[PDB]
Amino acid sequence: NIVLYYFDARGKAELIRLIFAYLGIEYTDKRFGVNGDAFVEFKNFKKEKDTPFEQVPILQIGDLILAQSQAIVRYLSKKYNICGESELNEFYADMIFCGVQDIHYKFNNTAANETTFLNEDLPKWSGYFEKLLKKNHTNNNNDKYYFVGNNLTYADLAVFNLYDDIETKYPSSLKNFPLLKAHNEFISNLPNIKNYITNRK
Amino acid sequence: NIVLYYFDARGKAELIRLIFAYLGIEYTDKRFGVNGDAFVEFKNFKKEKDTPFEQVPILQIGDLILAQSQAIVRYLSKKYNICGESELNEFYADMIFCGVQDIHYKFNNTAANETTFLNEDLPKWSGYFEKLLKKNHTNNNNDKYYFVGNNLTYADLAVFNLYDDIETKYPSSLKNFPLLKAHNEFISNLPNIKNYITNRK
Amino acid sequence: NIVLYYFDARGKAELIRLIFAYLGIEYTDKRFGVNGDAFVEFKNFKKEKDTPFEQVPILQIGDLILAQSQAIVRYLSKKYNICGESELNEFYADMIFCGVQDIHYKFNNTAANETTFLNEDLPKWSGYFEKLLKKNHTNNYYFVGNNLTYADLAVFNLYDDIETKYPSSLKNFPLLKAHNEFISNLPNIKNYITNRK
Amino acid sequence: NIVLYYFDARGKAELIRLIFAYLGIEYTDKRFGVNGDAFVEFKNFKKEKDTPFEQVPILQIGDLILAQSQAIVRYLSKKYNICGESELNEFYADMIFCGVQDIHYKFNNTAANETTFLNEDLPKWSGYFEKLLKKNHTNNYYFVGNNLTYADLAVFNLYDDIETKYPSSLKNFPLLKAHNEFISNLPNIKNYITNRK
Ligand SMILES: N[C@@H](CCC(=O)N[C@@H](CSSC[C@H](NC(=O)CC[C@H](N)C(=O)O)C(=O)NCC(=O)O)C(=O)NCC(=O)O)C(=O)O
Ligand SMILES: N[C@@H](CCC(=O)N[C@@H](CSSC[C@H](NC(=O)CC[C@H](N)C(=O)O)C(=O)NCC(=O)O)C(=O)NCC(=O)O)C(=O)O
Ligand SMILES: N[C@@H](CCC(=O)N[C@@H](CSSC[C@H](NC(=O)CC[C@H](N)C(=O)O)C(=O)NCC(=O)O)C(=O)NCC(=O)O)C(=O)O
Ligand SMILES: N[C@@H](CCC(=O)N[C@@H](CSSC[C@H](NC(=O)CC[C@H](N)C(=O)O)C(=O)NCC(=O)O)C(=O)NCC(=O)O)C(=O)O
Repeated sequence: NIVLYYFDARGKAELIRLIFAYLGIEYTDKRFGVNGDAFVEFKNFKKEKDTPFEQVPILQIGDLILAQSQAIVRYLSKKYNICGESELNEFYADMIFCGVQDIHYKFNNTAANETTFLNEDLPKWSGYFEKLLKKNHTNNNNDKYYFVGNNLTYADLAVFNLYDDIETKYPSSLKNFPLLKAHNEFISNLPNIKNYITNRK
Repeated sequence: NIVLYYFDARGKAELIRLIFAYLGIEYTDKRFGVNGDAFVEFKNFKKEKDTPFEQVPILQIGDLILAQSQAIVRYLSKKYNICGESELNEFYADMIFCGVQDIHYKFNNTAANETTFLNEDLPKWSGYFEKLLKKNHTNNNNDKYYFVGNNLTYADLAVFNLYDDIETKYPSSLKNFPLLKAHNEFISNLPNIKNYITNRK
Repeated sequence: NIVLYYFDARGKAELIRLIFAYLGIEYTDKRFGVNGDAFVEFKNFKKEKDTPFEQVPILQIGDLILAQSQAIVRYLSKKYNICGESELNEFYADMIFCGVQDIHYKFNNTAANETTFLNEDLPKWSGYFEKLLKKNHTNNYYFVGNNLTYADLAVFNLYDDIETKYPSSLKNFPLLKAHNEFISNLPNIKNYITNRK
Repeated sequence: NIVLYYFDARGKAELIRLIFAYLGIEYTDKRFGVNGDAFVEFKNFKKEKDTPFEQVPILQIGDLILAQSQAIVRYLSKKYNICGESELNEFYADMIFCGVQDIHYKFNNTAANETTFLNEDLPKWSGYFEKLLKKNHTNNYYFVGNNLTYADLAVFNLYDDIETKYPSSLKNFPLLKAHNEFISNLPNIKNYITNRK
């Protein structure tokens, strides 16, 4: 019953694919442009499906059409208990995801200006996450890194996906941030996540 | 106990100011640069307050420091019952807010390219909201326009603030969208919102 | 007879108005939305005037329509001898103006009081122009050769634009501040600036 | 002896490589990160070579360092007579290249298969260049005068870049498609293209 529609790219779909992998949820991963014309296939999709904003990702669960990648993430995270276990932890997971969006946007919008990115913004943002993880030190041992409380949240997956994307371009980016480094390794090594990354294009 | 910190601008704070107005919540509206050097005042702020990402808005409630405008909105909307009354309506309010962010971003990032904005993106996005409101037609009379369910949500305020900002620059923007037009008028005329807009710089 | 058409703003028209000031050329400064707005006026403009890209600035000289601010700037500079007096200096003038468009764009899109702009981009680009000025002498203050180029008026416009938002931006850049002062006091530009709104 | 330094990409180097092809000038095409990467190499470059803005492309001729792609393009075009043979044609060539940078930027930042780009910007700008071509004759295919300018090679580069992502972009623009074909078949460019990766 579940179909995720996106272009043939990680981008705005990949966090949702990571959540379904973590959760072991079966779905069809529909990708426009894998073979044919992405724009033609997308245009033909918009004809057949009622989308609210003529954008993807779209997640269809039975007859229910959901749009807006962040809103899908939040909905799924709430339904499947990866959103934090207190009103404050839920807020913190959301705050951290929102910060991931700021720096992921900068990464995505270059990086033609890469020295400023490489020397100023990326280190600075990395330090912000390093400090957030330090604050949660505190639930551990064991091991257990999480951004928020004592259990995985979508904020863990989002920060993983951010630095997974960054490391593809800039391999040494986590050398100066050992907590953030340990976090990324911890997440990448979760059975369902490791499995998914192995299978992935 | 509540202080909102931002620059002397509407921008990323204004939806939070609209929510506190709607809710009748007392707070201090702290604005950097009202008199002095905004950057100096902001730099001095970051020295005195522990911010997660060295950005504003920051909302301080007692000793609790909250960052990330969307996350603050969502937290406040949940605590004060303006987030929708079903798991699906909560998702829809979030989806609509996320769409508002897409078009508000386009508006904010010009609009040096204004004919494409004016003739393509803005009408198209306006039509998306017009259609969402049509879908909710349906809870009414009475009157009651809402995007989501039978009661106000932050999505109503966000869409109001989006078109309030747009109308300042482009007064006739809602002429072809009468539902969206009726919605904006309905929100602007809510006692606490009308009051706030009257008082506003 | 010469008409410059733009919106009511400095923007992509300002350097052209500065060259007209410097050279003491008389022209009509048509600004949309006085008047106003804007808009509408601009949509009427496009129906009346045959622009190549439906953009402004437009510089009309008699019947002749010129578009593209940087092309307009180059054309005026070559005609009125503020483009360098060697092939190499004409290139350096050009190169320098292309550098200006680089940080000017960052300044225009760095909103607002972005720390990275103030602590990384702005200091770095300021260092570039300081270094370029240093290379051509502590004054012989000219970026290129030993007379004014449109590159001087471009760097002046840049830091003037910046300064309005970030006072004391030229503090750690002695040749650059001195260049900025030199240019602002040339009588024609001094006058243009006092009378500008 | 001539070395063009850039990253391993078309980007802001491509039009320069196209002019070198067209004029049959021999040069070394140094691309960072073959090799590789990237990076590192580029940080080493900047320590070794005295660049004015710590950016590439850099074109070195003997000892002489040239930066800023558009300044490099103009300088080559003026030296090798592909910049127009009148003051007005030199301006139109320039104006047209400035128009190219406008939609090229939109194409480069419109990610990806943006509908507004395909239904609004691209058709509109294509209309502009069609109109410009029409104005200069159905071939006399040249944007400016009656010989090749760097403006022809700029419009060729643009639509070539586009075409790789959006096949059939030139369908409703007969002079523009014919111009694109004319240019792609000039022997020097035909050859450059087959051998390009
Ligand atoms: N990280 C990815 C790349 C980024 C990416 O996903 N790019 C997209 C386009 S933007 S993704 C497409 C875009 N969607 C949105 O922008 C959705 C915005 C909303 N706020 C949300 O988060 O859901 C959209 O639908 N726009 C349609 C329109 O505007 O007409 C793509 O098509 N890549 C494939 C390729 O190039 O082959 C990767 O490295 O693989
Ligand atoms: N709509 C507003 C204008 C937009 C605006 O708010 N601009 C801000 C700057 S961006 S707002 C300042 C920015 N914050 C953010 O970008 C927060 C991003 C996060 N994703 C969130 O949503 O909270 C920030 O803190 N950055 C600091 C840094 O980067 O160093 C401003 O300073 N205006 C006042 C003026 O010009 O006088 C208006 O019309 O009045
Ligand atoms: N930085 C300036 C502001 C920038 C500015 O000039 N803003 C313009 C918008 S872009 S200026 C208008 C724009 N032109 C261009 O973008 C010209 C680009 C070309 N490549 C060139 O360089 O000439 C244009 O014609 N648009 C095409 C379209 O609308 O379809 C404006 O209207 N300002 C007043 C206001 O806010 O009301 C300042 O300090 O005031
Ligand atoms: N559209 C192209 C890609 C664009 C491109 O060339 N990308 C570059 C980045 S910008 S090219 C590198 C950039 N130069 C510039 O931005 C030069 C701007 C100047 N105004 C001019 O025009 O010359 C620069 O030097 N940067 C300054 C810094 O890093 O600090 C690159 O490295 N690509 C390969 C890759 O992805 O690895 C394509 O089709 O391949």
